[PDB]
Amino acid sequence: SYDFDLIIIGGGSGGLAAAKEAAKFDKKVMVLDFVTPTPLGTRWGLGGTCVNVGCIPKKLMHQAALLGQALKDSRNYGWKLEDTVKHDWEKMTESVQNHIGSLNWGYRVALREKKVVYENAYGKFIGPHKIMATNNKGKEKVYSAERFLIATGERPRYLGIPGDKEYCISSDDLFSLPYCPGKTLVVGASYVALECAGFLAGIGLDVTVMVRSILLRGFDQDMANKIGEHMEEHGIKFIRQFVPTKIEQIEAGTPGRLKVTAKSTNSEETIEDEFNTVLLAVGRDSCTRTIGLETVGVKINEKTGKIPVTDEEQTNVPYIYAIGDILEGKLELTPVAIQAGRLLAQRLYGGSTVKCDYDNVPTTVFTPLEYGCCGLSEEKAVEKFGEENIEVYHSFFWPLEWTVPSRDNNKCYAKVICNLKDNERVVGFHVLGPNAGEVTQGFAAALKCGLTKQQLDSTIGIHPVCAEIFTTLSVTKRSGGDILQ
Amino acid sequence: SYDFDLIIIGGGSGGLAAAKEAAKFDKKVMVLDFVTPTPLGTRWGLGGTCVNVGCIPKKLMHQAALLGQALKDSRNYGWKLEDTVKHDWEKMTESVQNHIGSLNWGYRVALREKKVVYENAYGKFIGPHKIMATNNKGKEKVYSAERFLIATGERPRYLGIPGDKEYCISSDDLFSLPYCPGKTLVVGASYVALECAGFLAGIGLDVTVMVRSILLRGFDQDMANKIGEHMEEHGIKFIRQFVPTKIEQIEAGTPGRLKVTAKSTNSEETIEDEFNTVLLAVGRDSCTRTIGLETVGVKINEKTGKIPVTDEEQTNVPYIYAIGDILEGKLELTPVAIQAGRLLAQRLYGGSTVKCDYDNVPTTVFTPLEYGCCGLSEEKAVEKFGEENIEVYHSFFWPLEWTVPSRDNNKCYAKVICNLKDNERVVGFHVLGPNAGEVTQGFAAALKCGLTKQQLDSTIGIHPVCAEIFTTLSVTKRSGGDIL
Ligand SMILES: Cc1cc2nc3c(=O)[nH]c(=O)nc-3n(C[C@H](O)[C@H](O)[C@H](O)COP(=O)(O)OP(=O)(O)OC[C@H]3O[C@@H](n4cnc5c(N)ncnc54)[C@H](O)[C@@H]3O)c2cc1C
Ligand SMILES: Cc1cc2nc3c(=O)[nH]c(=O)nc-3n(C[C@H](O)[C@H](O)[C@H](O)COP(=O)(O)OP(=O)(O)OC[C@H]3O[C@@H](n4cnc5c(N)ncnc54)[C@H](O)[C@@H]3O)c2cc1C
Ligand SMILES: O=S([O-])[O-]
Ligand SMILES: O=S([O-])[O-]
Ligand SMILES: O=S([O-])[O-]
Repeated sequence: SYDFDLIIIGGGSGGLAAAKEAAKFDKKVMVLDFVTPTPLGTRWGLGGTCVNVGCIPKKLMHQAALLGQALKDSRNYGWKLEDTVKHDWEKMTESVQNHIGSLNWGYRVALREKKVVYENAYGKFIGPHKIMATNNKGKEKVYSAERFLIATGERPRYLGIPGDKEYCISSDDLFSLPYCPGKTLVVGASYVALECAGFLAGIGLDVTVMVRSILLRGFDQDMANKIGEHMEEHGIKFIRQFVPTKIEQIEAGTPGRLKVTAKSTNSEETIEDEFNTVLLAVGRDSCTRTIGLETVGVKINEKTGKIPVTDEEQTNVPYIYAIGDILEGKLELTPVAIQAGRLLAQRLYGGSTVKCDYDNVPTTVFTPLEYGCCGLSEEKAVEKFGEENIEVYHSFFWPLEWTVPSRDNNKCYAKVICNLKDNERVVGFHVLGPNAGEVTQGFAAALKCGLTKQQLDSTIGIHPVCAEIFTTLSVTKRSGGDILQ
Repeated sequence: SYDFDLIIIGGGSGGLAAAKEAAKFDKKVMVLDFVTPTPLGTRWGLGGTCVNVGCIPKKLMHQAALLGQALKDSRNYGWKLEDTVKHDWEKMTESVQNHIGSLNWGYRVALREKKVVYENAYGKFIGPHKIMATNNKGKEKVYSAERFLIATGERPRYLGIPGDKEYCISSDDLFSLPYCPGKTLVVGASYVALECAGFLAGIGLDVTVMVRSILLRGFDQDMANKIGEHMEEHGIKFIRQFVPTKIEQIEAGTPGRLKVTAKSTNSEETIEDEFNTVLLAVGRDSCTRTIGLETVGVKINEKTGKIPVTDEEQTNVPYIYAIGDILEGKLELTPVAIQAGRLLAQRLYGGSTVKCDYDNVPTTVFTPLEYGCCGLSEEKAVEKFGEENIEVYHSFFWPLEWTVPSRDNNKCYAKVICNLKDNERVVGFHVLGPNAGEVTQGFAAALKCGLTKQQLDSTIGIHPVCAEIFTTLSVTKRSGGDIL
C-alpha cells in the first residue's frame, strides 16, 4: 500500500490549507516544501509566496508608507510633531522579517499538531504514484501516495538580458533586502510593480517606473489610469513604452550604481539612466516544468506553464489534483488557493459536492491610492452585454479624514456597472480610495446575492464613511452629468 | 393660494436633503433654520446637528486620536520619531471649526443655487397652513404653505440637578470648546458618551465614564461589553451604577475645577471627586414642544416627544410631514434622515411610490475600537426566532497592521447571526475592529439581498484585509469551539 493518502507538493497558501483540512478527516498527509533560492541567493521559510515574499510583507511596507502620510496629517489634527521625520529601511525590514519568522514557525507548529508530515524537500514525480524528494543536502528519498496535489506556485520572471540576474532584484529579494534600495527603477506595470513602486516612494525614495505598454492589463483601464496619474502627482516618474536591453554595473555596493539601457517598443530610440536598485516585476512563471509531470502523464499548457483542471481541480490524471496560481484561467490569489484547497479536501474526504466558485472574486491593489474591485471592468461589461445595455453610475468623493489636512480632493472615485437587460444588476464594482479592500469585501458578498441598483439605492449609508458613496450614486456616464464634489 | 408649496422647519440633515430634492421639481420652498444657543451660549451655522455638533466634528476628533496611535505605530515601521509628542487642543479645534465653517457656507450656497428661500428664524405653527418665523431680534413674520415638513431634530438633555447647566457641558459645546477640557468626567453610556470619552483619552486626557446601568443600551451587549473592556484597558476609568446629584464649582477657569457628588443607583452610597470638565451625555430630547403643534392638530407622543408618522412620513395631519430624529420608532441617523427627505420629495412631487426602508440599516460607533453592525443583535434574534433556531458564527482577528507594532491580538471580533428556520439567513452582522464602518457598508447591502451563510461562505476573501474574516467563519457558539 501507499506511504500516504495524500502528498502535497508545495507548502504555500493552497498546499497548507488543503493539508490542514485533509488532516481533519484522519488521513495520512505529507507536505513537501522547498524554496529554491533566487539568483542572488535569497531564500525563506515555510508558507509560500504570500507569507514570505508577497501579500504579507507587501502590505506591511504599504502600511509603513501610509504611516508616513499619517505623520504629516497629524499636524493639522493638533499633534506637535517635529518637521522632518526620516525613515529607516533596516528597522522596517527587521520588523517585517520578525513577523514573517513567527508565521514560518506558526505553520510548522500547526502541521505538527494536525499530524501532517512536513519535509523540507523539493518534490519531483518519477513514476505513477511516486515522487522523489530531495533535501538541501542532496539526499533523495522516494515516497508513494494514493493521490497527489500540485501546489507549487510561481516565481518571478526575468527579461533574458545581460545583467538582469546579476544586478537586478525581484519581489523575492525586495522584502528582506539588507540595505535601503535608494534610487530605484521598477520595471513593469503589473499590480506588484505599482504596489512596490508606491511604497518605495511613500518611504521617501526616488522611484521611476518603466512600462512596456499599459498599466494593469486585465483591470479596468480608466481605474488603472487614475492610479497612475495619482502616483505621478506624488513624484513617481513613468517612462512609457520602453523595455530594458541591458543592465551594467557602474559600481558595486549596498546599494551600488547601475546603468540601465533601454529601447523603445515602437521605434529604434534608445535611452540610458542610472539607478541604485533595479526591481524587475515583469510577470511570474509557473513552477511546473521541473517536477517530472512527464513521468506521470500530467498535461499542461506548454506555452504558459499553467495546468488546466476540471471544476473539481483534477488534472487529466485522475489521482492528481492542482490548485493555486499554477491553474489555467483562474486567479492568482491567496484566498482563492485557500478556498480551493479546503473545498478539495472536503470533496475528497468529507463527502461534500461544493465547488470553488471563481466568479466575481474581489481583489484589491495596494497602490498609494488603493483600488478595490469585484466583477467586470467597464470594457468587459460592454463587450459582454453591449454598450446600449450598460449603465455606469459614478462619483468622486473626499474622505472626511483628508479635509483637515486639506489634501487630495476629487481623487477618490467610485463606480458601479449595471446591466439594463437584467434589472440593473450590478455586474461590476470599483473603488479608488483608502481602505479599498475593507470597502470591497461586503459588496463582493452582495454581488454573490444578485445585487441590483434598486437594492443598492434602498440600502442606507453609514455616515461619515467613504463606502456610503455607493448608496447614493445617481449620476451616469451616459447622462454626461458633472461629478466633481 | 399659499406663499410656498413647502415650508421646512429645520435646516439639518433631513430638512436640507428634502429641500434640495423638492426644488428639482420646480416647487417653491422655504427652509427655516435657527439654532437656540446652549445654556452657556454656544451657537453655530446652517446644517444641523451632524455638520456642526455631531458626526462631522466627532469623526474628525476620533481621527485625531487615531493619528496619535499611528504616531506610536510608526516607530516599528521604521519612522525615526521622537519619544514624546504632545497634542494641542486649540489647533485641533480650529481646524475642525474651519472645516465646519466651509460646510455652513456650502449649504447656504447650495440652497441659493437651487432657489430655496433660507430664513434664519425659529418656526412655530400658529394655525392651519400658517407658521410664524421669529428671528434673532424677536421680529416676527407669518408665512403660509400648502404642505409643511417638520425636521427640527433633538438637543442634549440635562439631569435636573444643581450646577448641571451652570458648570457642565454637552456635545453641543464640546466641539468648539475654546480650551482643553483637561481631566474629564463623562456622564452617560450612550454612543455619544463613549465616543467622546474615547477620543478625549486618545488625545491624552484623564477620562472617567460614569454609567447609570449598562453600556449602549439597545446594542448587542456582548459587543458593548467588549468595547468597554477595551476602553478600560487603555486607561479610561469607569464608575459603575452611579448618577451625579450635584456639581459645584471649586474654582472658575478655562478649565476650572469642579466637584462632582454622585449617588449609587442601587444603594445609599455616595461619592465625590473632582474634574476640570464635566460632559453630560445622558440622552437627547426632541424639538417638538415649542413649535405650536397644538394649533395645527399634530399629535405626538407626549411622554417621549417623538412624532408617530405613516410609512410615507405623514403625521396625523395630512398636509404635515415629519422626518429625522424626531420620528417615533425609527432611527436617529443622518443618512436615514437624508434618504427619508429625498424619497418624500420624490413621492410628493415626482410621482414616485418608493418608501424609505428602515430595516437592516447599518450603524457604526466610533469608539477607540470601532463597532459596526447591521440587523439584529444576538439577543433580539433569539427573542424573535428562538434560541434553538439561531446559529452564531464568530471569531477573533488580528489586523495585519497591528502585528508589527505588536499590539492588541484577540480584541477585534466578528460575528454573524443566522436563522436556521430560513436557510441560515444572516439576520445580524457585527464587527469590532478598525474601519468598522467601511467593512459594514457592503455587508448591509448584502443583507438587503437576503444573504445566507452558504452565500457568504462561497464569497472569496480579499487578502490581507480585516473584512475577509467574514468569508471563513466556521466556529459557532453552540459548538463551544475555542476562537483565540
Ligand atoms: C509581490 C506579491 C504580492 C501579492 N499580493 C497578493 C495580495 O495582496 N493578495 C493576494 O490575494 N495575493 C497576492 N499575491 C499572490 C499570492 O502570493 C499567491 O496567490 C499565493 O501565494 C499562491 O498560493 P499557491 O499555493 O498557489 O503558491 P505559493 O504560495 O507560491 O506556494 C508554492 C510553494 O511551493 C514551493 N515549491 C515550488 N516547487 C516545489 C517543489 N517541486 N517541491 C516542493 N515545494 C515547491 C514554493 O517554494 C512555495 O513554497 C501576491 C504575490 C506576490 C508575488
Ligand atoms: C454627538 C453626536 C454624534 C453623532 N454622530 C452620528 C454619526 O456618526 N452618524 C450618524 O449618522 N448620525 C450621528 N448623529 C445623529 C445625527 O446628527 C442626527 O441623526 C441627524 O443630524 C438628524 O438630522 P435631522 O434632520 O433629524 O436633525 P438635525 O440635523 O438635528 O436638524 C434640526 C435642525 O433644526 C433646527 N431647529 C430646531 N427647532 C427649530 C425650529 N422650531 N425652527 C427652525 N429651526 C429649528 C435645529 O437647530 C437644527 O438646525 C450624531 C449626533 C450627535 C449628537
Ligand atoms: O543617483 S546616482 O547614485 O544612481
Ligand atoms: O484537461 S481539463 O481542460 O478537462
Ligand atoms: O388645529 S385643530 O384645533 O383644527
